[PDB]
Order: sequence, then C-alpha cells, then structure tokens
Amino acid sequence: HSSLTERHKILHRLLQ
Amino acid sequence: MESADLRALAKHLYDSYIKSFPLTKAKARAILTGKTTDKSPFVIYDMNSLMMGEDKIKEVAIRIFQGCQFRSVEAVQEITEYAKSIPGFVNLDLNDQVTLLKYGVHEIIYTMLASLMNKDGVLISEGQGFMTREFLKSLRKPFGDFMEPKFEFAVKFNALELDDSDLAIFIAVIILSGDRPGLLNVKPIEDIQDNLLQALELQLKLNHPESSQLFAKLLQKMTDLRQIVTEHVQLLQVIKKTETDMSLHPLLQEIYKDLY
Ligand SMILES: COc1ccc(S(=O)(=O)n2cc(CCC(=O)O)c3cc(OC)ccc32)cc1
Repeated sequence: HSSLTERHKILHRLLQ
Repeated sequence: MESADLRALAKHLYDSYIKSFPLTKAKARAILTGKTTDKSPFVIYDMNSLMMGEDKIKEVAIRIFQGCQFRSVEAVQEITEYAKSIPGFVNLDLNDQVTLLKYGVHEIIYTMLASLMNKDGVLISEGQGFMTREFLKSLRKPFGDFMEPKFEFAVKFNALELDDSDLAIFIAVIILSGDRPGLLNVKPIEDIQDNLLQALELQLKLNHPESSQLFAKLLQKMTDLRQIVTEHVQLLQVIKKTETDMSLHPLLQEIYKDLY
C-alpha cells in the first residue's frame, strides 16, 4: 500500500 | 464569491505568478517583437549555430533533447511553487497535491511554451536564444516530431491574445482539475476550481470586452493540452524502446511513471 507521496519522492520534497 | 473577491483572487494569483515564473509572456513577446532595448536572441538554426551559441544559452538531436529536459525540470519546480500559492491548494491532502502536479505540470509547460513561441521558432535560455521551428523539425525522425505539435497548438492558442494576468488564472484552473486519475478527495478540489473558473470568467470579460465567448474558447484548449501529453508520452515511449544513451531526469521519471 504505497501512497502518492511514497512513489513521488522529489515532488513530495518540492511540496515541502 | 462576489466580484470584489474574484478580483482579489485574480490579483493574488497574478502576483504569485510573477514571483514564480522568471520569464513572463510580456517580456517574451517584447523580445519576439524586437520591442526591447535588450540585444536580440542568438538564433539557433543548425548544428553549427547551436554549438556556436552555447555561450549564452553526442549528436545534435540528443543535445537538444537534453536541453529541453533540463528546462522542463526547472519548469516543474517553478510550477510547483506557483501551485503552493493557489489559495486552498496546500490545505489539500498531500497525496492529492502530488496527483494534481503529476498530471498538471506538462499541460502548464505547453501553455507557457506558447508564450515563448511564434510560428517561426521558440525562445530558449531565458529568452537569450531563439531556436527555429524548421531546425527542430529537421531533427532525425524521433526527435523532429517532439516540438511541432506544440507549435501548432501555440499558433492557435496565441491567437486568443491572453496576457499574464489571464494566464495566471488559467494555469491555476488546469492545476485544480478534479478528474485527475487517483484523486482521494475530489470535492475540495472542485470547490477551489469553481472559484478559479469564476475568477477566470470575470477576468476575461473585463480584460477582453472584444472577445465574445473567449471563456468558451479557452476552456476548449484545456482539453487540447491533454491530447498533447498523450502524443508526447507515445513519443517518449519510442525513445525509451529504441535509443542509445537515453535516460530521463529522475523528476521526469517519477512524473511519467504510472501516468494514466
Ligand atoms: C525550451 O523549453 C522547452 C521545454 C519543454 C519542451 S517539450 O516540448 O515539452 N519537450 C520535452 C522534452 C523532453 C522532456 C520531457 O518530456 O518533459 C523534449 C525533447 C525534444 O527533443 C528535441 C523536444 C521537445 C521536448 C520544449 C522546450
């Protein structure tokens, strides 16, 4: 069960 | 939302747009028109002019592909900063924020690319260069098919004569699309988009009294952008399946992975 944030590390990081 | 609020939203977006995107349509068209005190862009029209101009801006086709990819990566970062400024966006489930960018970023890239294009070519490297449409089209099979669909879109899109203020809201509208695959919670997203579309409708009526049905025309372009992505992806597939040292930047890779 992998979330969007889990499979988009760079985007998640950009969003932070 | 009543008019005053819609106008405040439009200005809010415009200001963040200006802070997020270094090269605006205003600047771009000034350069394209020669109506700037700035020195004319260096023109890339062939292999020689490319190598030669690499002072202000493998094989040629692949060098151009890599330049574009470098730019896309920077554009995604700029679009992400802009998204975070759209009222309500950062209050959404982080996973939905990721989905909206995943699907929205390339559509926005093509939208903004139009600002940099005329029917003859496109501004590159902060507007310091101008690469010809003819040159791009001459790139060996796979690579010469990449930009042309974007030129064809840009020519029709540019005929709507939108300015940066119009575009700020339009891009926000595209980002806040509630029908992206895999969204966890559509209602909050559609609520925001409803406000943005209202702001857009008002913006276009005030800023373009002469363009009857401009809102309607612009709405149809949102769907054109989706088709461009579909075609682009198919072309990326060919590059993947039958090319030498071809590898995408990790940010692009995560964007395209499981896209649709
Ligand atoms: C000048 O700035 C830009 C920014 C984006 C574009 S683009 O049309 O989206 N585009 C994207 C890629 C690869 C990377 C990705 O898939 O994002 C690409 C490769 C090409 O090979 C010659 C031509 C156009 C390309 C064009 C110019």
